[PDB]
Amino acid sequence: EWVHPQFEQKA
Amino acid sequence: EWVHPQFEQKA
Amino acid sequence: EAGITGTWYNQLGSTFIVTAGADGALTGTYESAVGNAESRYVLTGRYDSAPATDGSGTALGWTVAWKNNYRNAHSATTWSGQYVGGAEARINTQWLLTSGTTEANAWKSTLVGHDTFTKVKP
Amino acid sequence: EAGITGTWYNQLGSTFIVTAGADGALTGTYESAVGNAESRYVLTGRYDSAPATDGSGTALGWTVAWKNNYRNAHSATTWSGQYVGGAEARINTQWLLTSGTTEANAWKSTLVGHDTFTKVKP
Repeated sequence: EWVHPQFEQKA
Repeated sequence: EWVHPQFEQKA
Repeated sequence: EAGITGTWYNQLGSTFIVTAGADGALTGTYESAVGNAESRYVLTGRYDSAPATDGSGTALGWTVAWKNNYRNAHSATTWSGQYVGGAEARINTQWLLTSGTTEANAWKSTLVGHDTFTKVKP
Repeated sequence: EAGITGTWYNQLGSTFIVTAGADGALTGTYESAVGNAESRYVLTGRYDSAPATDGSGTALGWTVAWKNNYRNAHSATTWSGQYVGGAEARINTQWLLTSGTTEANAWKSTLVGHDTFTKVKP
């Protein structure tokens, strides 16, 4: 599920 | 597209 | 005197019907602009039952959880605002709509907006 | 003297690097926890360049629009808050993230949240 770039974490 | 019940309108 | 009991309409066509109890209780129903039984939800809140007498508004707030006997949107909205009496009485509010999320989706859990309610439909 | 120029970290892995100009400008970059070129965005805002001297924090705000040369999330966040100096300096903020929406989807346009930034990683 897409996470907005403000909150995105490394895979 | 799904509109949350707070905001849903008559068609 | 309190002016709050009754039917209020926002600018989108939603309708709420509330009783302002002598003890500070708000109880009633909120109905989306669709207007049917599946569109109606329980409303519960509180208000200042002894407001200032200096022309200030009456502070209040309420919550609707978006589950009824027909549907469940796994979410709840709170409206915070004040009642402003006079010739065209209004309840001016800001709202927070929180949806149940996983921890990873919590960033998108809470929306914010505003509503103005009047005693007459827009 | 302002204490604001430099590198700030929030509690979830993002990093911003800002310069606080003599004129009240904030200019810099905001980088998500991913930490790559794709993850860096322009930051622009303002701060009070002559704060009170009574122990009060320094008011500020900034915006990031979530477009760079690699990606576009069709949205922008504003952070509103204050810098609090001393032994472990902090910037305490609340944010609003607005996404571009159709009028029908405007109800879901604006998320709200908060961030605390420090000069040392969590």
